Amino acid sequence: AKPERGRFLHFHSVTFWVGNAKQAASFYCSKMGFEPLAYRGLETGSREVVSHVIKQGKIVFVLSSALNPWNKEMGDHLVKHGDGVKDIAFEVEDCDYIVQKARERGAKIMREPWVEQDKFGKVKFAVLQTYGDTTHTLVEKMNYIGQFLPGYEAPAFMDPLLPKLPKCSLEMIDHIVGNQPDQEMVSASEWYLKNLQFHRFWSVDDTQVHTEYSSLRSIVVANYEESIKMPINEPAPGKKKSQIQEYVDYNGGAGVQHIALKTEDIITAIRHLRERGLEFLSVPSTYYKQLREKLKTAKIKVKENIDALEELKILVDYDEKGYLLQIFTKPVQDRPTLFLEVIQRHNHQGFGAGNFNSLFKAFEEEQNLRGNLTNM
Ligand SMILES: [Co+2]
Repeated sequence: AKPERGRFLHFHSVTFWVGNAKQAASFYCSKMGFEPLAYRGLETGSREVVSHVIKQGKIVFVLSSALNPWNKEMGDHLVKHGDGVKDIAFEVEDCDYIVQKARERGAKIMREPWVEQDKFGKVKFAVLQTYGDTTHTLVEKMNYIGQFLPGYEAPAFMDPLLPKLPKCSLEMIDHIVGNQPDQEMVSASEWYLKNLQFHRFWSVDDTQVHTEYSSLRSIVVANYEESIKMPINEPAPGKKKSQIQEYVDYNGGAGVQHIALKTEDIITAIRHLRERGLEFLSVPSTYYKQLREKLKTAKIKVKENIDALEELKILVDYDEKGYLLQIFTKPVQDRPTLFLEVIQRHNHQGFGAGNFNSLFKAFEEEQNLRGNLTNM
């Protein structure tokens, strides 16, 4: 059923709470092909919080830290989670309706709709509490023509190394995954259905995604127009500990496990990301032998050179109409929590259990190296 009013247009931005915003922004710019977009801090009159905002295509990351000793909210979050996603922002139409509807359905409103303004126009915001300590910020632009948002100025520094690095060709945020503790997948996903009038887009249980040792369950929620997709995972039974449970152990609770970034040229993207020193998960040579064999009878034709995919360790999955190319980075911090994915879609707007399985297996290999694939 189509929601009466309101519309979630798309992912607006992801906000990270990190120990060192300056160095985090440098990491994402140099290693992942982002560029400075905006800044707030002591020099712009923001005296409690510093934010470095960076962008690639439509992808916008906000890296924020506390400026003062003993910041309780940001300090606690940092100690509990380490560097990680705090907020997922959605650009919306009719923020007021969305908030009112969410409130009536029982969502916790961390911040009532307020409006900010600069010379480029007005923006209305609201903040809702989702799983764990993660929030959603709703962004409604009211004839706003700025490059980002009110309260942020031009970048503090334009790193002269950046233009000398190869372009990574990342275009937009494709989906964002939230890991939940044991038995909280349903309640976490229902939150979207009930409060935001999302619907169930896809799901897998532990009989569809598992290795010889561990498994998960997942439900993907999506907005009506399906421009926003968010897999919600929980651990599931196995001889050994699910990687979802490893996440929860190290995150101290529910939170965002990965952000997938879409590209229209994944060969170029991964080659350039590797040249910049980004690390990715690995896949055995046998996978590509089996892949070539399977493609002989497939209804689709993969256009990327398989040798290149194999070289770059890109995973392939397909249905009868199209295919998906996906790859995970290693975690972007030392705790095995947050990582990133690069995805290219070819006439395929969903997810594939094939890739979900291979990715799950590729990640479980690293969980084992961390000594956390332990018997249950
Ligand atoms: Co993903």
